[PDB]
Amino acid sequence: AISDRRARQSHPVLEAFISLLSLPDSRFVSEDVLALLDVPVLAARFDITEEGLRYLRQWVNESGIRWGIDDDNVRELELPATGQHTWRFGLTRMLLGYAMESAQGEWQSVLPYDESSGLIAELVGHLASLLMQLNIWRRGLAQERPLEEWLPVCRDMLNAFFLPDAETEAAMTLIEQQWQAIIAEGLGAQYGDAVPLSLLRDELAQRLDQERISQRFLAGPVNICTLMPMRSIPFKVVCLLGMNDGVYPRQLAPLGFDLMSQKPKRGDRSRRDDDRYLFLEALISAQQKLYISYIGRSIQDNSERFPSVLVQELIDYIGQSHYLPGDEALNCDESEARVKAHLTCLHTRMPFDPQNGKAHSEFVQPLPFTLPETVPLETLQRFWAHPVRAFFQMRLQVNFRTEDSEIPDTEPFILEGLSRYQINQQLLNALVEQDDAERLFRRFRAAGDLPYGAFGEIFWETQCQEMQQLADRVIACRQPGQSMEIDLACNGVQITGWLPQVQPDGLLRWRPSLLSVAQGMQLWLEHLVYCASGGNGESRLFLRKDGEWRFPPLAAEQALHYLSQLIEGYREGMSAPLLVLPESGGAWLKTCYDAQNDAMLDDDSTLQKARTKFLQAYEGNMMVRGEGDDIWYQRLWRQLTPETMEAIVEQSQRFLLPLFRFNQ
Amino acid sequence: SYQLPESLEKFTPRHPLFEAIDQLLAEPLSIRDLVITRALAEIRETVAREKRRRGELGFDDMLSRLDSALRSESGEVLAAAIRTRFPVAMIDEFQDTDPQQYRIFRRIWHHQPETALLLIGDPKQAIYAFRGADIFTYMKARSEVHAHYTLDTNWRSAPGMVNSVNKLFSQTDDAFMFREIPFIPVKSAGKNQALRFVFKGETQPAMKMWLMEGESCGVGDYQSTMAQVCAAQIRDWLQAGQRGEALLMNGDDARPVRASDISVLVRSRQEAAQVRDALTLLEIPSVYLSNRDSVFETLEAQEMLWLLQAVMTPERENTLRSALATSMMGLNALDIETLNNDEHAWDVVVEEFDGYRQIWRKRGVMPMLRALMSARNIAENLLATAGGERRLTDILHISELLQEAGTQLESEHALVRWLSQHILEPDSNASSQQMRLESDKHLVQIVTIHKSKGLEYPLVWLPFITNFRVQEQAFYHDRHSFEAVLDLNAAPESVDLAEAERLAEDLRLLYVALTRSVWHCSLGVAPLVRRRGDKKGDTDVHQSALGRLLQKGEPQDAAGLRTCIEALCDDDIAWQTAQTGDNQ
Amino acid sequence: KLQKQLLEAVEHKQLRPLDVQFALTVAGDEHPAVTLAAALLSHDAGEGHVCLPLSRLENNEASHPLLATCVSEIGELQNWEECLLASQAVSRGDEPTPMILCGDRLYLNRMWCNERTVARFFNEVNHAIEVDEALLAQTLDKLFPVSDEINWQKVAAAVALTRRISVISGGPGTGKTTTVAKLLAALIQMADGERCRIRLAAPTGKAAARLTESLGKALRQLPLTDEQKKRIPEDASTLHRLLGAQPGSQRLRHHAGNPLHLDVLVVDEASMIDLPMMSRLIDALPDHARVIFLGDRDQLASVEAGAVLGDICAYANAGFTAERARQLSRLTGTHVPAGTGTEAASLRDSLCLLQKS
Repeated sequence: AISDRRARQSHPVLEAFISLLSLPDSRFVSEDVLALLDVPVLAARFDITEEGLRYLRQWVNESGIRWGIDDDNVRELELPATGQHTWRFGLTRMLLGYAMESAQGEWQSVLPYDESSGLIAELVGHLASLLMQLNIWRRGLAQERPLEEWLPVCRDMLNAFFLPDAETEAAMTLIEQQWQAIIAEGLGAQYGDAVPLSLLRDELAQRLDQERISQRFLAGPVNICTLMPMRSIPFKVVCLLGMNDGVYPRQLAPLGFDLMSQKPKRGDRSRRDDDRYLFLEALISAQQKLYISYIGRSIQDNSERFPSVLVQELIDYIGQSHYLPGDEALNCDESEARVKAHLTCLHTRMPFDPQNGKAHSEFVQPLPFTLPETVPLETLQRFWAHPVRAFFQMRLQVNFRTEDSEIPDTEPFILEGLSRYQINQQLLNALVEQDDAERLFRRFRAAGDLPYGAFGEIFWETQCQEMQQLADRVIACRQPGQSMEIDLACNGVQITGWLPQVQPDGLLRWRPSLLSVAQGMQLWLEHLVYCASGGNGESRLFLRKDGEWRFPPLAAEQALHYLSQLIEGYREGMSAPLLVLPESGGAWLKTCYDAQNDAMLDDDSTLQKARTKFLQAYEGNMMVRGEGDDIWYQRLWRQLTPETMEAIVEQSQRFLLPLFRFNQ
Repeated sequence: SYQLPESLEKFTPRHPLFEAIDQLLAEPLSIRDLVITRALAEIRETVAREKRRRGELGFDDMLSRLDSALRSESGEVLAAAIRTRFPVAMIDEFQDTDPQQYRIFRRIWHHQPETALLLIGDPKQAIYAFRGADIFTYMKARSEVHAHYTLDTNWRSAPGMVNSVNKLFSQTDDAFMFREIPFIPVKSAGKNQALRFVFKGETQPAMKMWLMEGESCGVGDYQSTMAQVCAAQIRDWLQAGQRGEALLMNGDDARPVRASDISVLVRSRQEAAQVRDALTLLEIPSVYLSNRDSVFETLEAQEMLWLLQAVMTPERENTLRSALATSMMGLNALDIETLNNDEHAWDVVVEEFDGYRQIWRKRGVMPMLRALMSARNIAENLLATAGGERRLTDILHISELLQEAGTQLESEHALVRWLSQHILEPDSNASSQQMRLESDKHLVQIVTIHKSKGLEYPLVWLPFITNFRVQEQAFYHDRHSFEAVLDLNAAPESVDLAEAERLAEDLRLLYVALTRSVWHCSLGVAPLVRRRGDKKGDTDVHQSALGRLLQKGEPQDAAGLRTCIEALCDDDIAWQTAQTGDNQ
Repeated sequence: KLQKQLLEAVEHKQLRPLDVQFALTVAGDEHPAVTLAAALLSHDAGEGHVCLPLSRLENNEASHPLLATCVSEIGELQNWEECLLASQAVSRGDEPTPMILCGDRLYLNRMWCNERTVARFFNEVNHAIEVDEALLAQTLDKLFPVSDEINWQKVAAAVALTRRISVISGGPGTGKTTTVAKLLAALIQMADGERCRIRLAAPTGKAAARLTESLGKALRQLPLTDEQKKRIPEDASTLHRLLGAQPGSQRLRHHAGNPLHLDVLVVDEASMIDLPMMSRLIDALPDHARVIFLGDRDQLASVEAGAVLGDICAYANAGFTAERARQLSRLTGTHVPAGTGTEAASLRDSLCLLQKS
């Protein structure tokens, strides 16, 4: 039974109430607005469901809402009126996106939002109504007024926002009673002027966090309570905690200008003397046993601590009043040392050491599986992009999802990652058709993902330059063509899918990325299926940093054999976790194998060179991550052994030899 | 640049405008100075205004708040009242003497007599400059105070070590380019005047330095190849100690050398990886004491976020299956495959997580989490695995941190966003560090210089104490005003003054490195030349710390350094050449 | 302003927060007629109307003091076409404008795009496919047992094999499954060399099950070669599953950029399909495919927003054309009725009907 706790039962209603009463200075961070929406009573007031909460979350994330509410809010704090990344802008964008489609173009320098078009859009209206109510109270609560006019605003706010229920009725009555009591005292003392809201805010906070509960001190089980002042009860066993230095007794400095602190008298009551009297009272209140503990060793760096003067005096008196039965008459000081060593026991640092099981089975297991008849092409593509990830995320339907992150704190001043990768891809796809870039620039400036003005202009001017530098050698070998359907059969397995940009010369792609063995294998798979479905012709793919993958035309029998090998590998790999690293194994095979002799020079010097390159690929520099560092590989193994290293090398060689065979 | 009278004449006025370009190419041009100056005051003003408006106060702010009141004339009654109540003052160690604090002390107790002040200081070793400690405050403070005292007795190490640290600094006077810090005469103790370290028959001298063969090789070459030499000597010492060849002895009593007390020190965190491979190749595991890595960076926090959030979402079957596949939970592919198809085995875990959510909503994180730690029989099962006890500590550390998080925060759902917020940026604060595990036995300990204060070490190793790193940003202290003058431009006259301080601090840290090693100390050296070529007849180590004091303030070469190394060798410098080989 | 006027309606439960917020945030502070029209358009679009005619809004004259509302500024605003055309939020399809007024009734841009796509798909895509008429007649007299008079099942088979896109309408208990089984058998007997991938679909699962079992019984009743019954399709799928509808996303796995490959497709019960599903199905159809439509006009069509079946089947009352009537008189060997008039040649050709229960 734990007594003397603080009165706090319905915590989130009070926390939301005080946060909402901290209104007229808030900057309206979207994280705080979602924190407001998280309350179930507030959600049920405006008929918003937990299913719709996820839609609201991803919509607010994708829209781009970071700052305060309106133009008055952004101009009140003396900032330039950017006219963007505000709640009004986001809601206007979302409503216009409900009205039309996004590809048709901008209307008022606002790009409409594609997602919300169905029967889900009532959340937009509910959110807008809530925002309007918040803005109304933001304008309302700013001004000062006398106490008799500050009286009803608490009840008005409560009935304005919170949906009533019998469960939270106690909390509502508590808030109303405390607010009425504070204003009743203020009016009964006959004040006349006005008050800012911060005084009432922090006074109500301290008054709500003041009440305690001292009900169950004698429930019947073991009692846990503070050292209660003015108390002395006999008991059989008494135990204490926290007797170190600087904590007991309490060290309270006076107010600094007290009068009685300079002229002491008889009836004084200091906390230090009160604690030092209560210690002796607790000592004499025992009847059978006693138990005193403190903290001797700091857990941080194995430094030293000390117990308090009370227990130091107690153990000194115990030592100086008694002696051991064994060494009866040797010396007083050695008797002191031996008794003090006898009465003190110590405990081990961790609570699992024996001084105070069966191992984990391996995760890899043989698994039954039956091969289906028809497989899509893109399923093979997503499998062979990363086979371990595929085995986790399509065979047994788990995904180690990095969960939905928090809203970024501001508008992006500079662009990296996918946020510029899709921009680069869109710009290259626009520039390969020799169309105007100014229209798409206006489209992105309407969408709201560019720096304000000149910085965005300079960013566009350098990105367009680099994409045009790539696009010149892209367009140097352009030929018109169309798409076609792909249908082939191998090993009694139907393969169907689509493939774009088929021309009499062959195939052609472009991507604003870096050259890689994964991209080589992607183009390899597409070229093999194209050549296996008839169609004499080579293939080409240019990338950034002057890379190139190019493969000669092949024969139908060899193409069918290679697709058969890949299909059988996929069939084996989705049931048994086939392990292939498409970067480290690729670098190892590039170092090990020479294409001119069509053989591997297998001396130990080149083996060590290939091992060094493989280890550098597995663990890269301190400026980029390594392929070996990834969540799937960490779940597979916690460390690397040469047995698995040899298995990886062998399997990667067997399944990636044709790539370096036909590469040129 | 070649259109100047100072250029073309040495390589006629020739125009009246020909002297104008010489004006505009002697002083550079930018906007950076104005932008930085306009930024610096306003950021400090704005953050102070916001702190005052919200009602908080900083530990870095209370000192400045006291200083203004003491500087103003309103608080003379305060200045009298504090000296009335506290008529004595002593200061611990005095190296982190901030100018804010020294102004207070000099204004209060330097005058107003019959109230004395004491000062205890250790004028060197100065290794809190990155925290904010300034040595120029002590430099100014030495002038006004009259009396000066010094203590000599070590009570700690060998007379050979005391003679080594006395002999190493007698080549040149004013070894730190400062007249304001004196010479270092230290006398050894008398109780322990017979500390001897004996190995393989004959004894062993105090300092053993390792000279690098070659002309122009980087210390990266040592860290790649010859960093294994120190590990080889360490392995030889341990194998000899366990076979009774090496000894550690005082007087006539002796003890064998354990595999624990030998330590090695480095400068930066990067070369810890460069020295770890040199030791794990020879098959000696090594414990790391500079582990400033936060606990939040490991796999366990990433798994813990999924495990805790699956309790928050006990119905969404896609994200519920994240936790059961973790390495903490410990299931298999056949274990998940038989549960995906079955409905009732899926239905079993629903109430188990529902009760967990109720326990969390009723009591707290610890009653919720320890129930899961106890129910599934996981702590015992991790112990049977290889090193599961190593991983198990982090769960309890994270669980402890969640309590101090949840006593401050009151929103139940916001603890998840607190955790995901703290995951991203890895702060290097106090409570977010790891704990140590083993104490029955200890490996070779590796620790940085800064975290090596006030501890006794029998055997040390200082391999890479010959390399340097020059500074670029011009920021120096005036030789008279002792203020933090700042030139945002690139004046080489100020650059040299800012570079001499970097030269002195490396010498001070070198002196920090030698207050260790009760019995024996050892170190390495390498004649690295800055230019990429080798054969030029000069070096650049005299631009670093040790090279300047070994070259007596002159630029030399390998030929001028070879006999200079060997000249002062007498009974205390056991020098050996570089050994490109493996002993075992 | 009019904001308070619109906000008593939410307490009246006559409007929706979506509608009032959309109308306000689009109209702004123009004349109140624009705001009222916006609110009414949003509400009626939510209720199940594709569009709102101007006649209702300018002739009910009871939702306000319409005289003071309409007649407010210079000129006469009772010319509502000019009044809303002079506004900013309404245009004629050139600017990416929230409101479109083209066919003298205003509606949103999404309905306009879908309507124009449907009109283009029917009125400019239909192709007169060509095969051997003698082989058609031979297969007709080999398979259809009726050879005495003109039979509407034979006429339906003739027109369905005639045109790439066709619509069949008729009541229950008229052997529609038997007729489409006859069409499938005739097509499979016609095409032997080239592959013919056939898939079936339905708006709902019970209709899919009914269609599959009825077609199975019909094909077991009418015998063919084992290879023919092998090439007979197996099962049907729901149209949402056929397009691959993600539970969360609105991006489809069979959008226009990834067209589903399929030779022919039979769709039953089109009266339970509104206009957007027709639009997205048109988006996901390759060029060389043939689609047959089934349904009934006399039953209750979609009185809510979007009923393509009734408004297309209404044009069938004009009749056939003389060229196709004579061609099918040649093919069937009987007297095929002919029609007059001219509305749309291919569309009027591609509407058959039944007259026997």
